[PDB]
Amino acid sequence: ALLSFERKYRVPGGTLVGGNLFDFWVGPFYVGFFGVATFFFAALGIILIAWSAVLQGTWNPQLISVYPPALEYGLGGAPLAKGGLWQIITICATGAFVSWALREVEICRKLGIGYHIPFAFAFAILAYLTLVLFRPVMMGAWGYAFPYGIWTHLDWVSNTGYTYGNFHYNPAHMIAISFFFTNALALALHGALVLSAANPEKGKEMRTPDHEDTFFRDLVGYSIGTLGIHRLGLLLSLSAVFFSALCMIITGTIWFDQWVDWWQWWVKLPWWANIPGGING
Amino acid sequence: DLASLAIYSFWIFLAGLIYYLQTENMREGYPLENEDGTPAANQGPFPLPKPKTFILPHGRGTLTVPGPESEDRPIALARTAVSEGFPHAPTGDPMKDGVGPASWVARRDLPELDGHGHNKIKPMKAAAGFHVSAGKNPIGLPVRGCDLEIAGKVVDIWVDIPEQMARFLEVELKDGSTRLLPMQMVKVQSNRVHVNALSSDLFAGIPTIKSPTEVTLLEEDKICGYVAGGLMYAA
Amino acid sequence: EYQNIFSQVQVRGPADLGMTEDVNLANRSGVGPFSTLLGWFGNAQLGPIYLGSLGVLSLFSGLMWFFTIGIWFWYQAGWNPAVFLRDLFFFSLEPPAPEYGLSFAAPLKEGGLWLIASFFMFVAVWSWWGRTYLRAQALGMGKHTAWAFLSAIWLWMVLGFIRPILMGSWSEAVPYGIFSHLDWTNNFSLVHGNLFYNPFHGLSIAFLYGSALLFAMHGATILAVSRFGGERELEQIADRGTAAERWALFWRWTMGFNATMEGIHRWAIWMAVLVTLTGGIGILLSGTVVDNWYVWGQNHG
Ligand code: BCL
Ligand code: BCL
Ligand code: BCL
Ligand code: BCL
Ligand SMILES: CC[C@H]1c2cc3[nH]c4c(c3C)C(=O)[C@H](C(=O)OC)c4c3nc(cc4[nH]c(cc(n2)[C@@H]1C)c(C(C)=O)c4C)[C@@H](C)[C@@H]3CCC(=O)OC/C=C(\C)CCC[C@H](C)CCC[C@H](C)CCCC(C)C
Ligand SMILES: CC[C@H]1c2cc3[nH]c4c(c3C)C(=O)[C@H](C(=O)OC)c4c3nc(cc4[nH]c(cc(n2)[C@@H]1C)c(C(C)=O)c4C)[C@@H](C)[C@@H]3CCC(=O)OC/C=C(\C)CCC[C@H](C)CCC[C@H](C)CCCC(C)C
Ligand SMILES: COC(C)(C)C(=O)C/C=C(\C)CC/C=C(\C)CC/C=C(\C)CCCC/C(C)=C/CCC(C)CC/C=C(\C)CCC=C(C)C
Ligand SMILES: [Cl-]
Ligand SMILES: [Fe+3]
Repeated sequence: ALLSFERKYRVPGGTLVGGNLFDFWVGPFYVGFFGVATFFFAALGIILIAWSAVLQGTWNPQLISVYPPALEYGLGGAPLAKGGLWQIITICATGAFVSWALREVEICRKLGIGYHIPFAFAFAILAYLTLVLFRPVMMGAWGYAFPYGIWTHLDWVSNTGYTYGNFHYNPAHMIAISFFFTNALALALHGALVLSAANPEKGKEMRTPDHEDTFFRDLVGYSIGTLGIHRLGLLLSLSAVFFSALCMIITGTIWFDQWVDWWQWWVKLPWWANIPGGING
Repeated sequence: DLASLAIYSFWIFLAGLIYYLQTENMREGYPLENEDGTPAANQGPFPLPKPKTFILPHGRGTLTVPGPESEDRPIALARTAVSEGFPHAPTGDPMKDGVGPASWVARRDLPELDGHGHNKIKPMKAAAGFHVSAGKNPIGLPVRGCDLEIAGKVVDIWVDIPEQMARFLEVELKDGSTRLLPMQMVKVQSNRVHVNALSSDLFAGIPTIKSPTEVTLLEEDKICGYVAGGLMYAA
Repeated sequence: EYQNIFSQVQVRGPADLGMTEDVNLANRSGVGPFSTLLGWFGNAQLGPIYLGSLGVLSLFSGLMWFFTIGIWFWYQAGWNPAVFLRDLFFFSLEPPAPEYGLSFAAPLKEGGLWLIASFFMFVAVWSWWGRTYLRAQALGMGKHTAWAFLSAIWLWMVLGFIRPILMGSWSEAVPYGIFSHLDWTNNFSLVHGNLFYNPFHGLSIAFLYGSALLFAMHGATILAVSRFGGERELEQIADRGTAAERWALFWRWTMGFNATMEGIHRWAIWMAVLVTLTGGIGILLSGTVVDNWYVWGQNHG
């Protein structure tokens, strides 16, 4: 139940609510008030999803889908059968996630470390909240939000994209994607660099972070260093998601036509709009 | 069908990847223990991996992990319940006792060495050709603790030679001795350095170093541990 | 209170010319300048790059590829800098038509140039790969970077070479252009029954997302324990310290299981590598074996 070194850290304290009431573990899991909170929300959510499943008439996880209230309901409520359950499940989802973040803060306090992790998580929650809460509200109906179902949610992404032509042309989305790819590049390299110093050629001794700096300089002419790479990862990650939220908060709202056509602002700029030749004249 | 075999093969691959990966992540902290240190009944579904040995540079031996795990340390704590899963109260001053968020590990009592076998971290005094290059230079700034009282003066930056980075601020207390404060736990300001973790009266209690011109891994751990713990234990 | 996302105070010493080991020092350049700008976030030293023969090849190659597209783009602009800047994203070096199959008989204006550019890129990337290996070897480090880089190469090789060869035409390969290569991608999915139904595509997504999740986690958590020297991962591997312990326990207490300072990097190198690995398989199968992922999915097989 404990790691060989863990006991010294399982001291009282760090909670935000309830003092010592919920200050304990269950197995490896820390609990706290927000352990009890996420459990409650998560369990109500699953029970509602399970009950939504019986009303749809299925139990296959690749068919269960809790669809948001049809657009006619606007921003009001819907019968449970025909929208209500999604709305309540969404309330539970946000409850569960926000609680999970606040629980992470509690663990951080008890462990004497920085609050970086829940701060990072907050970005994912914000992304979710853009799709299910902020965007639909600016648009004026819950029906624009995505449904909760393995494939039905992919159907939604596809139909939502093609509403605006090839969604590749959304420029916030272009930046989003670049951060995603760059992040995964940076993850590969980081993983492999540290591993290549920890695991040198057979029989040779562990290399040193100097070797890591040396290796990369030799290769690309620069090395960000061991603090930098951890800052970089965190920044590329959160940036990807930041721009994901942005690229969707503006779609359906400030821009709602075909994205490819937005690029005509550049090409019609007065000083070159009318010069012959090229692709556009 | 060729794709239907491709995907089937891959799920099996991925299954063994996860197995490999999860067993790899058991080279530390295991075999699991009960709160009394004896080995837990239930160790999980994954076995301990075959040991691996790291050859440490500069004649410092090897490390073979998964190995006999011990704290090499008294842990000043006592149970607060009659069953698993509850917190463990400090039996003295947790800052002094190195428990909780004040914890330290009994790491090796030598300094981390750079790629040339020279001490990784040096006071800027001894760091040939090293100077502050951007930002406010803290050297000379009074250091203030969370009780808004002056705990001392900054007398040097302790720098990482290889990575060219500030790592501690050596601070001089009222009696003339010095402590190291990690860079990551101080806020440099135009006219002071602010240490929110410690009250001015807890600075004397920071763990000192054997030699004034190097710091060992054991010592970095006591210092960092001590200063982190203040967030919980000064308040 | 202070977060360690940017440094409060930079320090600079003598230029670090690096570790020697077996590296041939005659091919290291001098140090470059120092950038205070970079230095708030990472290191300030731009400096030495190693340029041996395999390096020079790659650099020459890479530039030729890029200039080959360049003069096409300029030519498409009618040699006019205003038109060139204006339509920059619309220009495209397109591969030869299906008419010419896998041959090299297509005229320069109508495919020939695509291949020259493509040739030059092939030599650029492979020579760069071997370089990835050789630099590791000169320092006596593991070959992880090379092996991980191969997984990127795989997707790229499958896009422009393996798949076109298997499908019998170069016309199948990706054109060089900003907007044009976006169109290609969307056109690929439409023509193959929607790639959302390709199980490999979806697995690629899980890993790409997963790489954002993991590096968010990892960067955040290592910064969280940087007050105990956590970024010094190699030494924490050789001599576990309270940084490694608190870090492991953050995650143990949060999600109930956890990593080691070495093991997390194995999770890292794989999460990433498996993005382009699963991806490249997904593309390779598309049109060679499965014409339509909706349909395939209706039977799985
Ligand atoms: C994966 C399936 C599709 C595909 C789908 C998409 C989608 C969708 C998008 C991109 C986007 C990008 N793609 Mg593409 N992309 C594919 C294959 C490639 C290949 C390749 C050699 O195989 C390359 C070089 C690129 C290049 C690029 C960049 C232009 C851009 C951001 C990439 C990034 O963050 O890189 C990693 C980060 C690095 C730092 C490495 C180096 C980055 C530089 C900038 C690479 C560009 C080189 C280019 C020649 C310079 C531009 C010319 C100037 C205007 C003169 N793609 C395949 C065919 N790609 C995004 C974009 O913004 O498009 C406009 C985008 O939204
Ligand atoms: C035909 C479809 C269109 C298209 C339409 C769209 C649409 C529509 C959207 C995107 C979005 C995205 N697309 Mg696009 N996109 C297309 C082509 C591409 C291509 C490509 C290679 O061609 C790429 C690389 C991308 C890339 C992306 C990302 C930038 C972004 C998704 C990440 C995100 O939002 O994460 C954010 C992460 C989350 C929302 C999840 C957060 C997790 C939460 C907080 C916690 C949940 C916990 C969980 C329930 C616990 C359970 C586990 C327990 C253990 C049981 N698109 C095509 C052209 N794209 C999306 C976006 O930007 O959204 C904001 C979006 O809505
Ligand atoms: C981000 C932009 C779009 C979107 C676009 C896509 C696209 C495109 C794809 C997916 C895919 C997936 N998406 Mg989605 N997805 C969105 C929002 C979400 C949310 C959410 C709470 O907001 C969740 C939980 C998921 C979940 C999932 C997984 C079922 C699947 C793999 C993801 C993954 O590995 O992530 C990274 C995370 C990890 C590796 C950590 C583990 C995550 C686990 C596996 C999540 C399990 C969810 C569970 C089945 C359902 C909830 C459990 C409840 C208790 C009932 N998506 C939004 C609307 N998603 C892929 C798929 O293959 O679908 C079939 C795919 O191709
Ligand atoms: C309308 C479009 C279709 C679609 C069409 C495609 C197609 C087509 C492809 C993908 C691919 C991918 N798509 Mg899809 N995709 C769609 C919807 C999505 C959505 C979404 C939310 O809707 C998401 C998240 C994704 C996500 C993804 C990724 C998981 C995957 C690319 C991985 C990668 O890193 O590539 C980028 C990595 C590379 C291109 C490798 C490059 C390596 C080389 C060696 C680098 C050379 C550099 C060069 C020399 C220049 C250097 C310049 C300077 C010197 C720096 N797609 C829709 C449904 N998608 C790819 C895949 O694998 O699919 C299975 C692919 O081929
Ligand atoms: C912000 C950058 C990236 C990021 C970061 C991030 N994620 C994080 C964290 C961080 C820093 C954590 O600390 C936390 C964690 O513990 O990770 C191990 C987390 C986490 N990210 C997670 C998932 C996740 N993150 C994603 C994305 C990202 N996370 C980004 C790419 C995705 C994507 C891309 O789709 C997913 C699926 C979880 C593994 C974990 C948070 C666990 C949590 O909140 O638990 C509490 C809730 C439950 C256990 C059950 C919820 C029950 C609901 C009430 C009902 C279900 C509702 C749901 C909307 C339906 C889903 C239908 C789908 C089929 C679409
Ligand atoms: C696990 C998969 C992920 C991954 C991994 C990965 N990539 C890698 C590696 C690894 C492990 C490397 O080791 C290798 C590397 O060197 O990284 C630093 C690489 C690499 N990944 C790269 C790019 C890249 N990777 C991508 C993707 C990914 N890489 C995945 C997400 C992408 C995407 C997402 O599209 C791109 C664009 C390269 C930077 C590098 C390989 C370099 C290479 O092959 O270079 C050949 C040489 C050239 C191309 C020279 C070209 C010159 C420039 C085109 C012009 C420069 C501008 C100039 C100033 C203008 C001059 C004109 C004036 C005269 C007017
Ligand atoms: C500024 O002006 C000047 C003239 C100075 C310039 O320099 C301008 C130059 C430019 C504007 C350049 C801009 C170039 C681009 C916009 C480039 C864009 C490139 C992409 C988006 C590429 C994406 C994908 C490419 C892929 C996947 C290619 C893969 C290729 C291969 C795997 C290799 C295939 C090899 C072949 C077909 C040849 C084989 C033949 C043999 C004989 C071996
Ligand atoms: Cl981590
Ligand atoms: Fe790391």
